Amino acid sequence: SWAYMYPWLKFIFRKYLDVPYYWFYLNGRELGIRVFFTDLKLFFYGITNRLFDFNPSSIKFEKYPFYYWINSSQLTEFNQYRKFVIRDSIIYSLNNYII
Amino acid sequence: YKTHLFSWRWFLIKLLPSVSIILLGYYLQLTLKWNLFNKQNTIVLLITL
Amino acid sequence: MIWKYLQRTNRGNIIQAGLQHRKFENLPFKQNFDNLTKAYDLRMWYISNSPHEAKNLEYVNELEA
Amino acid sequence: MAIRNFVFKISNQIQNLAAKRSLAYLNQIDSQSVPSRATINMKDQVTQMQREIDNMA
Amino acid sequence: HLYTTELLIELILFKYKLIILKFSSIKYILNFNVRKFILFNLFLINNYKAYKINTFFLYIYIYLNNLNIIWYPIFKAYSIFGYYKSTRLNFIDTKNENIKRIKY
Amino acid sequence: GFETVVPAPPTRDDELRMIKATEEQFLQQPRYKLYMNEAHRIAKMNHGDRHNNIRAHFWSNFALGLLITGPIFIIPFGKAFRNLRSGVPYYFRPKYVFTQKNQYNQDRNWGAMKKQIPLWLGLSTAYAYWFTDFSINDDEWLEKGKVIYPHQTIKVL
Amino acid sequence: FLFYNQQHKTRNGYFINHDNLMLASLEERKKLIFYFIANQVPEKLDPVDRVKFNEELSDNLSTKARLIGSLTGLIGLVGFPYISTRIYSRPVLNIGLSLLICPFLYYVGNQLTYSVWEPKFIANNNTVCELSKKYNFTVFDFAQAKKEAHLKALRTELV
Amino acid sequence: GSCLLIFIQLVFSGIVVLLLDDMLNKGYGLGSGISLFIATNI
Amino acid sequence: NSGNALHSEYGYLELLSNESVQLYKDYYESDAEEDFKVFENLSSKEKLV
Amino acid sequence: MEPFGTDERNWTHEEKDIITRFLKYDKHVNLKTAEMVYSAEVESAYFGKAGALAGGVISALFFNFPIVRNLPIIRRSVIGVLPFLYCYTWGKNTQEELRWLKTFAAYQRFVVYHGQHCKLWV
Amino acid sequence: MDNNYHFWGNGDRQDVSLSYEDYYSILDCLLDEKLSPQGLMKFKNLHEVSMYGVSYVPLYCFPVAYGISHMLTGKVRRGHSGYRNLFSLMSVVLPFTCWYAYTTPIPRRLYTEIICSNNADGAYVRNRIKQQKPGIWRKLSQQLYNKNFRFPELNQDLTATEFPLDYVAPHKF
Amino acid sequence: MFRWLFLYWYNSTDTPSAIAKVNLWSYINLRLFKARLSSSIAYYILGLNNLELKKLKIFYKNTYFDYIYLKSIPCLFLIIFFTNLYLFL
Repeated sequence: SWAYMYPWLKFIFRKYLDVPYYWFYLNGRELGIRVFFTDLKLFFYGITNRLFDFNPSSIKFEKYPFYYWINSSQLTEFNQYRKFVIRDSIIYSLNNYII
Repeated sequence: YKTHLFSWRWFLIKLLPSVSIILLGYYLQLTLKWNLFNKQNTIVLLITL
Repeated sequence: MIWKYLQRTNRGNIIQAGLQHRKFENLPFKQNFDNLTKAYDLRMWYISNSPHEAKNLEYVNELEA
Repeated sequence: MAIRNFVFKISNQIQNLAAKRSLAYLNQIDSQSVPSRATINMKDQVTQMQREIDNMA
Repeated sequence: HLYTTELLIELILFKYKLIILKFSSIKYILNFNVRKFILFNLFLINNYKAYKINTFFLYIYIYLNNLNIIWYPIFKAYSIFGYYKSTRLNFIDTKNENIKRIKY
Repeated sequence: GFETVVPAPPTRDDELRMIKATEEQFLQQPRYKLYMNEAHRIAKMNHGDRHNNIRAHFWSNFALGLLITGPIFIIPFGKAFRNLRSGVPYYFRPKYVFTQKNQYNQDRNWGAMKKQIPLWLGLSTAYAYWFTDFSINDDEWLEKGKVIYPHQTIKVL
Repeated sequence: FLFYNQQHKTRNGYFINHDNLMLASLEERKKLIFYFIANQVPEKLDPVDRVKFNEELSDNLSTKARLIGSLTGLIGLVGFPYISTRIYSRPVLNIGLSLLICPFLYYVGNQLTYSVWEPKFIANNNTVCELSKKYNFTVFDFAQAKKEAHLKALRTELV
Repeated sequence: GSCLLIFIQLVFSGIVVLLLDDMLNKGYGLGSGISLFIATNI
Repeated sequence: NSGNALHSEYGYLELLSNESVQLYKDYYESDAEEDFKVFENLSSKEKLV
Repeated sequence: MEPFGTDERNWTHEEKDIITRFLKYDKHVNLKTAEMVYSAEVESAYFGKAGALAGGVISALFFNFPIVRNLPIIRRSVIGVLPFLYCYTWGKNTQEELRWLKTFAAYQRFVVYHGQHCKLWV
Repeated sequence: MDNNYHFWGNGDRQDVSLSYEDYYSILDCLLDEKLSPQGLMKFKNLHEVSMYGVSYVPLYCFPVAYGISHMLTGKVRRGHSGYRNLFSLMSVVLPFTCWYAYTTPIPRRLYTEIICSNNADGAYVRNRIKQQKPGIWRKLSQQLYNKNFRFPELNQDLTATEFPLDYVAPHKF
Repeated sequence: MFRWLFLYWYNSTDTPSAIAKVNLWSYINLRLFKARLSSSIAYYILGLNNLELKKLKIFYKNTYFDYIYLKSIPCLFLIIFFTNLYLFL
């Protein structure tokens, strides 16, 4: 029954497969065990902060319809997907339906 | 971009009955040492359902 | 100097450990998992280190129980 | 009443332990008379220390 | 007062300690001071033995120590008797059936 | 990202000086360093040197780590195999093979070693990776892969 | 150490470096740079501005520190005779004890009043802000002033 | 090395730091020699 | 009220070593192979033992 | 078009209704998508009524069950109405789930139709 | 402390903290054409560090999952004999511990350089997260404001003349 | 309890003939557990009259970690010295 979860297995190890040989001098990096120990320390820090430090709140606006369908404006810099302009129009129309 | 990654939370909620029957089967086999057939029919019927 | 606490091995690391008598003094009035495990460990250690066969076989039967 | 009884059981065990710590040297309840020796050992050390000072002088 | 008097006390103790150091080594002084500090720490620990709060902390420590007692069974088909027979090597030679006893 | 002045193609004297510099730099390669002739060779060699430097430091720290992890961690860890959680001294629990632990503390010492040697090596490796410095070879922007030519290293005449 | 004099290291903003400026605001960076330059390299300022800054620093940090150190040293002179009896007097010993105590208390008090009042003087003084706006030093000016201050300290050690 | 890094922390460059570090080392050595001579005398 | 012993406590504890030595002498007074001159003077470790 | 992620807000009832009525009646929507939403509406409606009716029948039987029939009126009523509540909830939930799954399929078809999803192209 | 504070995959306590789930979701809403070659380099270094990290996280969580699975079975260690129950409970519990780990933010220099950089790449990334990932940006804006970062894209911006685009969670002014 | 087969099979009185004369076959008397060798090498040479049993025992098995650590200090210091020598030269 665990069988159909193989895409995660490919997601983890294919990235290891696409690492070239060290002496081909593409980047000249071997960061396996270094990252192992560094991430062990980093996870200690992260868990400690999550338990005994400031934690961002998860409260949000959960009643207003389509509140988080944010359309482009000077507050978003217009660097989005090109064809999302249609979406903006839709959002505009929706926000005029709920006044 | 077709990674075909499925959510682990949904998978975990999917996994409950199989682990349940595994644990119930182990309890049934361990308690067979000091239990009778009619007293274990509860576990057998639960695993069947 | 340095060899006193770097080369001179501690006594406990060499000799066999003795029975911890603190853990068998005040036992709960129950046949619980703790007491049963204590009895099992006592008899297993005895049969592992005793040259006496009658007590060893008695402890073997009690260990099966 | 159950909460008070549980609290008193904990208090009773704590007080028994506290009296055992501060009076173990008097009795031979502990096997091999260990803690008593320890306290006696302490006295020896103390005595030695004072004698040491005098000897230095 | 209470400052010049303490300075005089420190100076007198300093003169005595100089006399001590003149007829002694650094190693001996270090050993004596370390032993005295160990004695002082033991004295403090003994002094705070009968306190209910310290005893409660020690009781919690003891209770957490003996909380997790684990049983290790023998999961081979030989079980207890096979293991028992495996532990007989040192005592086989001290048994009557191993005594030299020639038929003829 | 400006550009520099491109000199005119070299004359025969400049070509001869370049050839002399290249051959002199060729003569400097130790015979035990097996790097093939290529554009990146010198760069690779430099990289290799730095890598080797790091390697030495690492191993020193590794050895040092072993020492520092001897009495501080692993021996006190082995103090935990004297008695079980029930207070009874350590005894052998066999998995499949009923080995005869006839010697004095064969079972206790072997279990302690089985759980201490991996711990010793792991703590030593952690110490080595924590305390050695990889800064000399680290290149965040990968700017050190540029091709260096042998005639640029040596000045002739 | 005993060989050199290090009373200038932790006083008069000598400890300000680029780390103090990287995180500062533009106005705060200007104030810090001006304070360091005025305390360490007064030659970069006009003489009138030098006089104004010296007057503003003296009544707040320099002379106040001197007075606080003097008071703390006087605290250590409750009894000047110290060790003294009718049979024997110890003038040299008492002088040595005074020269060992009073300078120490002076140093402690001076360092304390610099540790308390210098940040507030830098951050909450109108003269410093006005002169910083008047001069408007840059990071290059701060780098040059840092070099000049280190070289002047080296020269003073040499002489 | 350590003195080089210390003096580079203050506004300086590696080439300029060498001369100042040499001067400071010479001064410290002279002070140490003077202290040794004073100890020998007294 | 304290783990530190008093003079009254130490008076009882000082008798323990001599009492143990005398118990050994009383149990083994028949043995002609037993030498008590070793018990005549003891060190701190021997007294604790 | 919708934000994606764990921290994002799930579709609310008002948003689902607005999207359903958008897909049903708006232009810019091909006939196939609208037909999908219509077929969602037609087939889902059976399950709410079926669940309510089956719960009513089962509760009528349960009100006279061998132990329930001899309970005091308050306990008897609660135990009798439990099957009705369970089956009514099942019917309503199944209707909502079927209708919304088909409607969300239609919404995905509309989004792909007008190219309103990044990392999706022919 | 450590001798490798220069490493880009390293970080201190007060660096920007992003969980692996947040990092992957953020990657899902960006385009490489809009980033300068330096920003692409930052993202590639982060990619290699993060691929190693996501490989290693289950190894980090394995001791805790092992202990919890042992405590669920009971107080009996049937080594080589309770492996079936132990590893069924492991295949259940290790995903839960990895869930807690992967939802835990971890600080990194690359995290604090990608988000908080003052050049055009940082503004692009911040605005892209602000618009396409409103919840991720809600948490991230709270974290950045708590760390004395002052950006226009933050919801907690007292100098702005436009109203915030999300709910501003309570915080100490 | 036997360690050697020649002692085990020399004079055995628990044979099936006798045990059948009593007809009480206890489980603890299984022949699977009666004899077991010492797990230390033991071969035979020719002595002066007969075979002589020689035991080949090379190393102990009860070594603890402290012995390993103390016997490794010179090797670790040699590694440190060689690495520092390589760095300097």
